[PDB]
Amino acid sequence: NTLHEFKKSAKTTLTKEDPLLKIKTKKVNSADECANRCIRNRGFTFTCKAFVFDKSRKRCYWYPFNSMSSGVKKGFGHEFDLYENKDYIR
Repeated sequence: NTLHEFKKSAKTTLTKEDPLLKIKTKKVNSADECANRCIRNRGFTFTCKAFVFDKSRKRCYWYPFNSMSSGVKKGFGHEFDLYENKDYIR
């Protein structure tokens, strides 16, 4: 594949307290499709820095931030895998 453009952290989620932030999410078949959409910024208005793939519900979340962003917290979630675009990891 090409998911090799992301740093994977299993059983992890990203949280950021902010009522004025709607997180893009859709049902998908695999993390791979989520990855392609993120690197290409497919139908986003923002720049995707990371995405979480929900293995249980088969869906992903695309974020305009990653774990090193200000105010973003890394959390534990058994069915969630966090993927961070290496271009934004310093």
